[PDB]
Amino acid sequence: AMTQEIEIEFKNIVTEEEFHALCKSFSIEVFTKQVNHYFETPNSSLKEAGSALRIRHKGETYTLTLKQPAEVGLLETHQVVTENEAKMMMETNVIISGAVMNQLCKLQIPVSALTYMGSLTTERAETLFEGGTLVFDHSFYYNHDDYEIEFEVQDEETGKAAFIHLLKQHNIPIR
Amino acid sequence: AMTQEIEIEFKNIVTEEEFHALCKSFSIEVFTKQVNHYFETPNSSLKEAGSALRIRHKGETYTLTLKQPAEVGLLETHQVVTENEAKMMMETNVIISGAVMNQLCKLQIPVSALTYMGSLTTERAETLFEGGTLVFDHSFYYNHDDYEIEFEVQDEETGKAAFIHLLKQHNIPIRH
Repeated sequence: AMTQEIEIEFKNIVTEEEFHALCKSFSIEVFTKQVNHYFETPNSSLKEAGSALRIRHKGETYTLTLKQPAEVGLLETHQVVTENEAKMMMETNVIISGAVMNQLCKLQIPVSALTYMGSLTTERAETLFEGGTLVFDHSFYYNHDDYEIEFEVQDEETGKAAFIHLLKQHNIPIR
Repeated sequence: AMTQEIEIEFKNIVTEEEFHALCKSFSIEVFTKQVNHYFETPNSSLKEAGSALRIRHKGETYTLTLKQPAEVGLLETHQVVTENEAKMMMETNVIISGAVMNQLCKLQIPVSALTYMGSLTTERAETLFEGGTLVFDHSFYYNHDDYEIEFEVQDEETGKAAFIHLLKQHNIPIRH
């Protein structure tokens, strides 16, 4: 149910034209839908502490996730919950107990002030690339849609070089 | 239960500090929560067509609202709907019939493709000012929260000059 991980992930915004070209370049055909239900306090506490708190619905699975700062990249705490647990967090704004609650209290978020603020649909595809994972994200936000390429790595120094090299190969500007 | 209006909107991004100062100038203390549930097709048809479709939930009310191009600004169509109707649209992706559906057909949006794509919360206060409605918004998006000032008017020329003069009066730079 419960895992934690250190995630090192570079991200670049891209245009629609660049996105479609890069997807054809990697033979990216199939996209997987996911929806993220995000939480925050009226004072933006999560954001102020470099952190994010979300319930991801992907397939039949719901996962409560906290991302927070680590020395390198982010420390992520995932907790699989049931649909009904997901819906009660969203309708009551009370966060279920367990690893994610434990980390929020140690971060000193005023947990009782957290509220369900909204949601976003992302279409996501991935592929293994230079011993990292290349991610193609198309997200539908309130008045606009956003295209991103991401790269999750094991080595921050060599991963970065590989990512910047890829962008350069494809004449994609660093954004 | 249904209205249409031609609407002209000016918007400026402000800092929290600018936002609180402008609020204090207008005796704005109370904010009202509002949630917008938005729809779009996989092809982004609505965005292509300069348009937006949302269900807004505020207070007791759900309002299905379509925004589309007018010769200047936007033609808004509003249709008040029931909780059940709102939920049905969000769960099944089917747009209820009436004035908003009729406008979507005229736009040639592939209506059967529209899907419920997400939602966002906004804390809002409005005051009547010069030719219109001055809006103070604090919105909570996925990655971040923003403060924005908007001005909704019917007269473009004078509306724009008044909004610009108000921003300079308070040393707020133009950020589109």
